[PDB]
Amino acid sequence: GICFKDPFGSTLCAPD
Repeated sequence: GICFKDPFGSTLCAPD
């Protein structure tokens, strides 16, 4: 359920 953003600008979300 948690989402983490990278410094490069990539949008990725976790399974939590």
